Amino acid sequence: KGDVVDLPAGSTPLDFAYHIHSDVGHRCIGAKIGGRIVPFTYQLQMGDQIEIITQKQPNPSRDWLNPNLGYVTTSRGRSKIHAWFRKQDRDKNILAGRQILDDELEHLGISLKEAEKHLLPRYNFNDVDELLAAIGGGDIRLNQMVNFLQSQFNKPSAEEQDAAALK
Amino acid sequence: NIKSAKKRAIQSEKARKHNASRRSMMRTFIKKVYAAIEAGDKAAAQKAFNEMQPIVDRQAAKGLIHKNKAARHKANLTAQINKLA
Amino acid sequence: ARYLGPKLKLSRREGTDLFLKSGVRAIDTKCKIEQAPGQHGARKPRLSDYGVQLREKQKVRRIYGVLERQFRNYYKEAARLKGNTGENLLALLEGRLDNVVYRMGFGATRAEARQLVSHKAIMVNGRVVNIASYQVSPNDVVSIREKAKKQSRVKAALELAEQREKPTWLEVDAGKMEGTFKRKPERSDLSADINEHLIVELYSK
Amino acid sequence: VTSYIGGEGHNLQEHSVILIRGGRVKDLPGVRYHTVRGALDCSGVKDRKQARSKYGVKRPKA
RNA sequence: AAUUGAAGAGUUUGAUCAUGGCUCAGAUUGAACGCUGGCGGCAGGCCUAACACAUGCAAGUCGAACGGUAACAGGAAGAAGCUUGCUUCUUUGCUGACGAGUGGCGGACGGGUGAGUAAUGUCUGGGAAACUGCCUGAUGGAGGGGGAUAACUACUGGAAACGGUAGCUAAUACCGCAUAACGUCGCAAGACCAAAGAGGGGGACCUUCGGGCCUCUUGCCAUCGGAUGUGCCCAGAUGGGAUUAGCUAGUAGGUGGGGUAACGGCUCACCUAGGCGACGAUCCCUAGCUGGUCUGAGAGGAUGACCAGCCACACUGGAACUGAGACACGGUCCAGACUCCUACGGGAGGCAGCAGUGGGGAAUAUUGCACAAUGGGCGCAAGCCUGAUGCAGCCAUGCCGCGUGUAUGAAGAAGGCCUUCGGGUUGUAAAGUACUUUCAGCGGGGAGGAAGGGAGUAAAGUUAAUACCUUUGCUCAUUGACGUUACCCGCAGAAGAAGCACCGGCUAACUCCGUGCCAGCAGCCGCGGUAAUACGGAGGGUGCAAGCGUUAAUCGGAAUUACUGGG
RNA sequence: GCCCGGAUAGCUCAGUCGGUAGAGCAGGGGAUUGAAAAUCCCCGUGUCCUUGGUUCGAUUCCGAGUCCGGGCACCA
Repeated sequence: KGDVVDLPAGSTPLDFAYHIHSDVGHRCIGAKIGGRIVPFTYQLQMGDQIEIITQKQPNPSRDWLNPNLGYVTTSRGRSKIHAWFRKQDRDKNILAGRQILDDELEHLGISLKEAEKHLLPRYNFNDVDELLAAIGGGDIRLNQMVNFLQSQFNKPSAEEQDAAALK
Repeated sequence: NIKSAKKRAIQSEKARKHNASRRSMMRTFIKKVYAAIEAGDKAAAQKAFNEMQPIVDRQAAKGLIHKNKAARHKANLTAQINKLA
Repeated sequence: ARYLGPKLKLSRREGTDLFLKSGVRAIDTKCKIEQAPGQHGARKPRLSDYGVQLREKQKVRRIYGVLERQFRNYYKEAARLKGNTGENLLALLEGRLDNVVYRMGFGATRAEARQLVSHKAIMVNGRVVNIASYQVSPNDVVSIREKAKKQSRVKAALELAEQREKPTWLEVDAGKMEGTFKRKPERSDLSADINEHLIVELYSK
Repeated sequence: VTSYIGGEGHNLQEHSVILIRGGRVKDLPGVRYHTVRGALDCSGVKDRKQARSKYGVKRPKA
């Protein structure tokens, strides 16, 4: 279409689609060059014409090659790939953590909304969905979070228990 | 598909028209004959037979119908116009 | 392909001599034969039965230098062939071209005779044969082409191989460097202290 | 299914796909397939000059 | 001359002998994986998603069937640069031939896959109610006309695809009439039905002077044949399950109408009330079948990938057309899902063809070359097409062969390791020395796979004819993708070429050190609790070798499903 | 690509406001035995990702880059 672009040596044509746009690379399904079709593994060279082809949404340019590192380099889109991957899986996992977290909400601090208030100003907390999107995704590591709910201070006797602990 | 054999399709398709056309002819005369059999007009039913005879035989020779088939029609039908008496 | 290693060591393990340093010197002390293949080797071993059948298979193939795989081939061919499969076996192993060459003694050893055949230096009926595993038919007249002929080593090797108890199931012009093969050796005339059935039964397992 | 992890110092962390081969452990109840160490995400054992084919370590030469 | 063929061990126990499961030794593979990696030959290579698919190619051919000629090469004929013969621009199918079009043949072959199928299939062996293009034997005919239509013109719809209307023209296209038969029907008498021309030559003669006419090769029509192919039929065999026992109403049979190449519920109407089922029907699951492959002494057991026969499918469901033949892989029509063009009205498409892409997976290659060889289509042929096929590349994936020096050589070197620290061992291995140089790397040579086919030529056959053409000999020019071939000759130089498992018993092979029921091993027994031959390293050993192990899978041992062969 | 949060000794984790980094659980040693168990006695484990600046005080402040995790565009 008329747009050259530098790409680190060892680069794969898949990176190239991601470079233009993740979805161009996500649903991507093969690309030709110089009027010849090539496997994703073929490394890109000296500013050759690109003849990429796309699809719909499903992404697996390296779902079976990502960690394998069997040609599908540069952390660029693959970074974006884990994103996508997680996003879906984490969504259903939101649901899982959803239920789990709710019982624990009523476990220590009791009441959902009450416990959700303490999480309102929490860790880059974002919307209430991100909350379960985090725990349901496991990227918040619990127990710490639990005690944070009951981070209540008082010491109207516990101060002397802190003396009894010393006794 | 787009492969010089689509002509075959066209050519064969054209034949369908003509082929079915002449085939229609054959069966319709025969119908009048079977129709003639309900009537009992054995003389003119025979006439109808005398009409189809050249027509059915001919189509057999043209290849539109395997000869043996013609033999069938004329056979059993002639048997019917004999028994109609 | 070929063991190509400390050849005298194999004689140490298998038992006595394996003709791997033929002629000029017998297994003369500076050989440490007896038993001492390795460190502990000098110590007393029992060698359970299977071990015996093994050592025989090993020793034999060691003499002919052949590797187990192709050796297995020799066994199967020895099997389908009629009569004493143990004997047909020795007939086959002994008829080997490079082995026939050591029999004419052109090569001081079976090994030296092997590279010899591998250098296309030798022929049969006037046909250069490079195959080490070449099998020799009866009445063949294996020769030595002029280009590779008369190369010191071979002739002195002949006078050397004369020390043996002479092959007797063939023919040779010796001085003219030109082997020949009569009939395949009768079991009686071929060592005969190298038990064979131990191998037949070995693969029988 | 559960899977045994062969040799000294594995490096796997929760995820990481790994090839799986047969062979019961005969020690651990209900465990059946050895993780093909040295393949894919499962890096071979560190220092294995002997019997390195198993355990995926390559020549010690390097 | 045409099989000479059969191994056991560990493990229950304080110990035994039984019984007996688990486990191992073996061979095997379309294999993957780790580690490693010299060459060649012959083989094999998507087993999972019958998942979707960009590009190219995989099926065209005949001008010797036809109207024609849009290109192209020339001729012939002309305005004409006019070197008066150096050739510019032009008209004409006149020949070589040749886009598009009609038409014959082909496309139903070849090639892929194994989804479906538990029997409409297959194998084995029987059978009668059949058809059969192309090839081929015989018998005869090949008479005489008509209407068209495509291309091509004009106009015109549509963005495209693809048409619409009017006109004109042809034929081995089609239709009729005639003409018939050892052909059809028919008791017979009778009734009735076919087609087509080309290309080469040519003397006499007639030439509405295109030609008729003689001849020739082929093509054309019919019938009876033969071969081949194909459809059909019956019996027997062809997985598992009874925790599937009743199943079926075109179902079982008859009669008659129809129908197919053909018998037949193959399909209808009418009548009978049956048919199948414990020798397993029906229902459910699974599966392409076989020749064969693997294993096994054998009987069996597992499987049926490459190769070969058959069957079924060809984007999913289905229908029919044309034809000898398909209910059609690269044909048609409809539907569906999915892709893509759009001017939103409508359209286009099917890699389970070869390569190739994505995806699935533990995993399986190059969008390579050529028509030279075989075979295939067509054409009389020359020829053209031929991802069939031949070859080539790829990958140790297997089987096979060879090579990674050879002989010699003790100070039994060094260094490494154990030491009962004398020594032993590594180990003739190294070094050195002399030797030969396979195959790698290099330089020149050089088959076979090539048979035919071509032009000329002679004779023979035919014939009115040294014609033409056919058949058969001689002549030159020839025809190889692989292919800087095979193989050989010569070249310099040890030079360019070794790993992997294992060493407690099973089972070939030991010690030192480190670690201490830990870290780790394991197929079974079990090892490790501060002296491990069993864990990790080392040295040395054993095995195997461009392979070695691991796992999966079959069989074997297992006479633990026993028929041979047990209780 | 740009912007922002997360690495606190073996696991879980504590404070992470310029302050001299704490435990829970485990884990090892000791008496005990052939070794454990039970019993009894005793303790520990840090670079606060890494880097360097302001630094008595930085581990949180500062920017850099690491890996973790979120957000939005980039459609040849």
